[PDB]
Amino acid sequence: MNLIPTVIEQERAYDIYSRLLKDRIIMLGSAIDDNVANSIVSQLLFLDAQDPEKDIFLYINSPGGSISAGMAIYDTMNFVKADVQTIGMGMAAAMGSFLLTAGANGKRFALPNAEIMIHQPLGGAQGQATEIEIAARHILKIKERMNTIMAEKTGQPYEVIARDTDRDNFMTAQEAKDYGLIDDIIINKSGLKG
Amino acid sequence: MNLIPTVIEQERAYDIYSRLLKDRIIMLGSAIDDNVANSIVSQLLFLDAQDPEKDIFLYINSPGGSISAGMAIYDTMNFVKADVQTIGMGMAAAMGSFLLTAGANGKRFALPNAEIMIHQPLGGAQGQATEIEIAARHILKIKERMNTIMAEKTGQPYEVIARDTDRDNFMTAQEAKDYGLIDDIIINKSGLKG
Amino acid sequence: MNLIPTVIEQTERAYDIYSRLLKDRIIMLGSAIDDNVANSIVSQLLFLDAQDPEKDIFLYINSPGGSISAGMAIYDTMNFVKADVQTIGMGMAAAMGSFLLTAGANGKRFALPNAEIMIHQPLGGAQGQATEIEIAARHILKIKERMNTIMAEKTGQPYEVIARDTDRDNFMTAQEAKDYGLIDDIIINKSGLKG
Amino acid sequence: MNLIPTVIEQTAYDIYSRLLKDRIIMLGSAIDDNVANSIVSQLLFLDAQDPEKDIFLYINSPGGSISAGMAIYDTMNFVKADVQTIGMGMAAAMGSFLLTAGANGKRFALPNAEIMIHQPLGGAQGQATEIEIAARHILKIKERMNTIMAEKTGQPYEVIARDTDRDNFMTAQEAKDYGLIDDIIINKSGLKG
Amino acid sequence: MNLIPTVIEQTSRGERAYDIYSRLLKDRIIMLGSAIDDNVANSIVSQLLFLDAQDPEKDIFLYINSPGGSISAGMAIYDTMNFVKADVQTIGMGMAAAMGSFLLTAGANGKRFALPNAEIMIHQPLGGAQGQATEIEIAARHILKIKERMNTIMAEKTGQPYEVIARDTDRDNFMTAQEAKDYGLIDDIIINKSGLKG
Amino acid sequence: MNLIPTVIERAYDIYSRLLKDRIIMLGSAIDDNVANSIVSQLLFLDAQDPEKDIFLYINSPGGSISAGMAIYDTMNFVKADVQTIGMGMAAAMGSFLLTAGANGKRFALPNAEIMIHQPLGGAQGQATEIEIAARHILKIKERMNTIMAEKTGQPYEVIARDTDRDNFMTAQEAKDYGLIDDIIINKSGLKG
Amino acid sequence: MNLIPTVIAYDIYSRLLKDRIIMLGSAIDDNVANSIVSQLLFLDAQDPEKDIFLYINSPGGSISAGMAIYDTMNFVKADVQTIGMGMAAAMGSFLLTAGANGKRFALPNAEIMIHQPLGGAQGQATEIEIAARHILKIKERMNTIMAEKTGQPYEVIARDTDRDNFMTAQEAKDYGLIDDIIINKSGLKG
Amino acid sequence: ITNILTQKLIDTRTVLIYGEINQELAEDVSKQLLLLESISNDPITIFINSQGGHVEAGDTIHDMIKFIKPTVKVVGTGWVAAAGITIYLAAEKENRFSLPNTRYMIHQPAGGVQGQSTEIEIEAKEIIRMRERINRLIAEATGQSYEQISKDTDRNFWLSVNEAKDYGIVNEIIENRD
Amino acid sequence: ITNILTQKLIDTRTVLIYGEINQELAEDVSKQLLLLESISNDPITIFINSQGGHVEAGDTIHDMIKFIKPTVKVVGTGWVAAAGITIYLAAEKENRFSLPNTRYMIHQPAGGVQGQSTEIEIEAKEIIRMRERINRLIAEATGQSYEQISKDTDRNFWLSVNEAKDYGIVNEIIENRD
Amino acid sequence: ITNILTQKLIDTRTVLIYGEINQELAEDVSKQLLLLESISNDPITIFINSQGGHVEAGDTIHDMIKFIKPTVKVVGTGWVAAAGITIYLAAEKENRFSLPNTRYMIHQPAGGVQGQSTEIEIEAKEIIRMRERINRLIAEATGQSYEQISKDTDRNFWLSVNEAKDYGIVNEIIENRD
Repeated sequence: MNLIPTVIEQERAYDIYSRLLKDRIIMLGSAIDDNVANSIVSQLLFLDAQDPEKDIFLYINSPGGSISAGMAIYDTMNFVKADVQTIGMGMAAAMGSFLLTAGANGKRFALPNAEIMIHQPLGGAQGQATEIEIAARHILKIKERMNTIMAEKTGQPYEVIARDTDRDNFMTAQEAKDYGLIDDIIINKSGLKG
Repeated sequence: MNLIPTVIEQERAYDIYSRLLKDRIIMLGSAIDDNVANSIVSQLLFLDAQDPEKDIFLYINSPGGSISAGMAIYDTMNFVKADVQTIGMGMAAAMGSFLLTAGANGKRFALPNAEIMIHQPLGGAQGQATEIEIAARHILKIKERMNTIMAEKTGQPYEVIARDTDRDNFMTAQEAKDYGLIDDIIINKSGLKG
Repeated sequence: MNLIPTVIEQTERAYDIYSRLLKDRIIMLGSAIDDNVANSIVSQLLFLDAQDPEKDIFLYINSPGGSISAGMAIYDTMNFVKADVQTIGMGMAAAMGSFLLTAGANGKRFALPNAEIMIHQPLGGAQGQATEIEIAARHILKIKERMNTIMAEKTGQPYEVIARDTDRDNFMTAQEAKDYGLIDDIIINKSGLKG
Repeated sequence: MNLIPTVIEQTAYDIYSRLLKDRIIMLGSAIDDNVANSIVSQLLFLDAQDPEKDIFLYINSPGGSISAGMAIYDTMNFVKADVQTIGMGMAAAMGSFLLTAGANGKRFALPNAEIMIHQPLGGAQGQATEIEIAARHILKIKERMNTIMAEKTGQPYEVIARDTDRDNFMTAQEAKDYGLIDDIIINKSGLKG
Repeated sequence: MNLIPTVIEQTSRGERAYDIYSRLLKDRIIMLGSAIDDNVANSIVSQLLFLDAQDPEKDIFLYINSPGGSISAGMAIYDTMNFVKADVQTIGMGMAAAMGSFLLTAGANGKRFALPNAEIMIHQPLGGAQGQATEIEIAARHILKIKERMNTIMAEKTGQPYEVIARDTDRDNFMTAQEAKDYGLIDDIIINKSGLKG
Repeated sequence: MNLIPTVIERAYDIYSRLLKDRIIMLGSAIDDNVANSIVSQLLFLDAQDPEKDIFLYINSPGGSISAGMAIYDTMNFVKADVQTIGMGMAAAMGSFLLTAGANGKRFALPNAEIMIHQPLGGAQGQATEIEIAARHILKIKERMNTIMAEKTGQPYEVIARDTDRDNFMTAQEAKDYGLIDDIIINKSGLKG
Repeated sequence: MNLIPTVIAYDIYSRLLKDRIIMLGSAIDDNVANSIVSQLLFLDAQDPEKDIFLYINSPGGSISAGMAIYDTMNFVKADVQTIGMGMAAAMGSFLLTAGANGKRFALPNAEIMIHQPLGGAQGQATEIEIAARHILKIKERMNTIMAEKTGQPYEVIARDTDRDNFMTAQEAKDYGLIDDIIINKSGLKG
Repeated sequence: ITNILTQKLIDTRTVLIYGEINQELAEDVSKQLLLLESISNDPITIFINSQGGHVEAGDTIHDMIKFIKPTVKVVGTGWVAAAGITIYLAAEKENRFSLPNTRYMIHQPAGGVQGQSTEIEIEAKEIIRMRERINRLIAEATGQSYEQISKDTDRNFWLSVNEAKDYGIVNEIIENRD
Repeated sequence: ITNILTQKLIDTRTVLIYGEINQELAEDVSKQLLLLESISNDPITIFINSQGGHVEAGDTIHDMIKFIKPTVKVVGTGWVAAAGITIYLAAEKENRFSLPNTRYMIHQPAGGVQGQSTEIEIEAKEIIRMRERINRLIAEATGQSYEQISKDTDRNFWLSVNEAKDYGIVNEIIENRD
Repeated sequence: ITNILTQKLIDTRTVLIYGEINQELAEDVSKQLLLLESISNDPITIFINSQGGHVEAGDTIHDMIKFIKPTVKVVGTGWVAAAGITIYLAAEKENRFSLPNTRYMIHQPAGGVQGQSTEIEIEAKEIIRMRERINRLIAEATGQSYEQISKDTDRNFWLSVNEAKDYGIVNEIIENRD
């Protein structure tokens, strides 16, 4: 499409995403809707068999999205025999940040000017009383699950996480690295720096 | 839209869902409507007449869809003698969890932070009341069947499921296993990662 | 739209799934009977008359029904060609969607068990002046006439039992429809042997 | 969009081209310019490819404009070819024209289908003399349009100008006496192929 | 969106045939089977500046099946005809409108043809403006130059006097071809020829 | 989906083949999008033949003056020489764009239409918001109209009153007004 | 949009990509800058030393995605020569100043806009409070960077971002956003 | 007491037709007229500033002017149109006054037919007669040829006030109540 | 019982014309004024605040002021525009006062059209014909030279109330009822 | 008879500008103002809650009420906005009153333009005039300075109740009728 250039190499015919998938990168700079998961998980699940040893560099520039579609990604990202690297650039929101926090310890990285919206989940709920009552109990626990995993993955206290997530808080990179969301901010090429 | 990136293990420039097809995987991570069933029904028949022996890796991330459509899909799984490996990752729903339950016995699985809903058939009607009566009669048959299947596959009583599908029974898989919707969880990192 | 994957099996150039189904004499009537669809069907239907006017066609119906007139073409050509096709009820059929299923060649119309069949008087719409509605009345009435008169035959029922039960939408499974004679049998499990 | 099938008989072949390969032209839609812009272009490829093997024009149209449809008419007569015409299910204002436009002896249609004669569905706007012209202009359009319907049948004109007072719905068997179709399509005369 | 079919002839030539419109491009005929907007005329002009570089001696057939469109297209397609080293045949089929007839008549003298039932609608251009006075009086003075030129044009490509055309573009002075042939819009109603295989 | 045919010659489309002839079709508005395709084609053709002419055909009703200066600066950035053609209408950017071409082969078809115009714009906001929106847009209308005085060699103030309203023109007065160099008969002046 | 013409064989932006050139035209959505970082990094791999060119022709836009496109150029050690042509704004201009030092280029008639970013909120007050904090945090650091990339102070660029501001070409270089104004043979103007 | 004051508007025998001639207003006027019919025979005084509207009900006003007893001074003010001017010219010329600044307009009718060819000719057959009939009423009442009205009405033939007095549409360019 | 209220307002002989000049407002004004003439030849005071609008109502309402006997004092308030100022000017320039913060705007008439080309040729003829008439109408009731009016109305020429006074629009910038 | 008890409003002389300042509203209030000076020359009472809006109706009415004979007490409640603030500042400082839970907003004039840049340049001048004229007005009646207010009106400046009294918009925060 116009949104992407048909890269070609001389390597073979390609597209500006696949040719990164050749590099074992995935791109998730889009809001986490349902059909994008099936692309993310398939991409990742594919890279689990293509080589379960060469890590995956998961780029994230997201405004967040569905937990229900976001969680399969997490469990699958937890499944793989590889070890992924999560990379927060620009933004990672309510579900986006979660993956970034969920990345492998010593593999959750970020850019210094990226932003992280810790944020408890949002829920539409309608109908009679019992149904919203039921639907509340669900999303209630979904707030626990993500709290439970933030507290676990960050190794931080549960109640602290529920506190800082109630009011959607925009954390930066350094705050994240301090909070235990992540490990490091990426800087430059290594070596001679050139 | 953002495209579906292609894969570099591959004969050809396969879109990913065909590369997953070459793994005998099928991603039912979409709205279960007729543009999907006639794509999915085809794939099942396509794989069973290819190789009945290997499993069928039917992957679900459905937020639900029509009942008649998926009831076609269900009739195929029992039909084709290949063993349907239903996984519900992240989310299943009215026809979603139905399929996962209807998977082959000992061969339907899920993940821990996966989410599942089961309610009675959702729909409606309009027109003259006699013409409402027929619809209520028809949709009733859809209600009991989905309940009997949910009952007999899980082996729980029909009387229970008709009561528990009174609403949106929202579980993860663990209680659903104990509920009996499925057989096991398959997150497990499992030993030798080769 | 939903990206339809690609059938690897030809590697010649691996094509899509509905093209494979076409290669093996399957038609996937996977929508309502609209015009732009109905033509592809009739074109799909007539192409597979030339490759083998003996071998059957495997018509897989999943339809909410639709344009009665468009299907009425599809019906007639199905009687024209010599495939004498099969019609494999799945998911559901409806007002015209089922009529083609019944118009599958006699002794070849089958359907999955839980499939739902909505026999029905024709969808109808007529506006204008009264004399021009009295006109369109007769046309729809002639349609329901010649249609139901035929559905009587493809099931082999009388004409009044069937117009009666189609006075409203009547919802029947394959079995009860097979008992009514709309089809010839349910499918249960695979043709073949050992697995 | 709607699904296109693809066949493999040349390898990867599109189906409607395969009907074009057997000289079948498929009018499966409303007759807008962006279709007549092609349908006529299809015939011209076919009058070049072989102007002597017939065309088997497969109509299924609910009747588009006359402003484009008449292009298709004079086109059909203009080629050295003679087109056979087939009404799949439904033909209308222009449809019963183009079916009727076929070469004599070459006009057919299906048994259960229905075919509709129709005067010109019009429209006008503005000052009365602009109406009158764009009314009178429509009259002549109907007038010639009915004249063709008078000729391909051989019927008198008034009766056709009479029967298209409405949107009269004609079976093939009605058309048979009425001469729009030279016969009805049931079979390949018992031929097995 | 709907489909444009494919064809196979150059394949049989051993050269890989392709879509239909481009097949007709290879035969130097171009389809104006659309409402003549600006973005289409730019493609037509490309198609004519293309045939300018393939063979400016091998003629053009042109196909008008347009119910009309913008004036600014009717200029460029008209002006580029004058620019183009070749001649033009133009055939009016179906409908031709204010810009349709404008180019059909601007064809090469003796090569403006059409069909019997094909329709030819002509009139002064529509248009207008809104707001302040002087910018409307301006836009009133611009539009009039165009019908002036446009009617002045079709005086030349018809030989009729200027006045009668202007009178005859007071309204939608519709024409079928044989009438329009007498009016001098066209040169012949194309019927059939036997030489192509008898 | 719309009408774009392929060609006889390679897997080219119709506009693409004219690029091989160093020909650009500018058939619509000056939006940032098209001004990001058009600019690419010019920088492209600059490298394919930094000396051989390029033939930029305008048929536009105009657009963003912001993109107007990109395309204008672009032609003033490539080392090529440009043979620009006003056909149909070249309204309010098409015009001002056309006069930026090679001083001596700025082309225009005779009955084609031309239109000068102020840089249309607007603003909604506070006082200090809209005064500043008025400075820059005014600042634009100055330098744009200094330039049409340059390219035509006419006086600036004279261009001002001619820009004070819509000012429709033909090829004839336009050349005698200075907007172009030439009026184009059957391929002469572009014999290649 | 098949308007985007084929060239030689593939599309055109894919060629300029091959020439280490990127055409940031449209407004800056996530999915857009999702591809630019996909491009910049690709090009960084094909040569992590050879320069990269970049043509900004945008009205600016989503600040948050852009900041990655700042961080991208600061990670890759490829010198990223930035051209601000036609149009530059809220973020499109910030990128231009982010570029390679002395290789921040321009054209003489292009324009460069600068202002405090644009947003807002809806919710409770102490929720809307949070956005105001963060939305201040943006310009609190953005202007510092854009000041730093220019070397100008913060208080003065604050004033020039205290309200919408338009710069023409020569002033920007005189302000120090860009360092040069290319045109024919990259230096007929400069 | 504003009712007594609204009854004092009746004491003036003022009537206003301001705006679209349409059947929301005819009933608002024909009522008003029948009121001043029930009172007396002294001159009803109609004012107008009307851009026209549905003509064929506008003529009911024209009809009713003929219908009712009193003299009617009528005053075209600022603007009149097709549906409005027939009402103005429903008056006898001698009573037909107007203002200096008004610009009158006459144009032919307008139609919006759709449907079958034949049903277009029907409703085009009568608008023709309407195109005649109205042009008769204008022509006879301004003392002028049916042709000369028909010819100019090929388009929106506009008028100032003086041309309307040259046409005889007007008797006086009443500038003061004096 | 606001019926009794407006009788106290109607004893004011005072009038408000605020907003867009439109026909369904001119109806209630011509309603107002003819009642005031039905009452008396006593003075009338106006206060205006308008974005102009539909000229053709502003045309007649200018003429009514001229049509009738009473000496109509007026005041411009806040701001005036093209189709509203012609009312203000319809009073005599020994009567046209104004408030000390009004801002007066003029602009050539409100135009709009589509249709065939002659229908441009016609309507545009009447527009500039309107414009020149209005520009006379303004120039006269100002005492200002004609061209000086028709020059500035190339665009929305605005005026501070004090400028318009020195222009000749106004008599005096009234500030109190005193 | 209940509107004769809405006339008891006419006795106490209490008035309500509640809502968006717009021209039609000004008719409804200035209906009441001119109605009320006709009754007497006593202190008139106004209550103000306002999002503001079209400023010039806002500044119209300010001039209107400085212009009438009587004095006025004003009650700025809930809040006042940029357009509605000049309503407050028509009453003189010793008479202006307010409530404690109120607020204020003094944003410089929001505007909107389009078309030719020259035309847009004209509205450039006059909205600045307005931006200054408003600023002439406020710092005058509040005894403040031009530059000072101009800095606050660089934005949507706000005050709670007390800063306004510290600024002298208000003179006293009437909390009771006492």
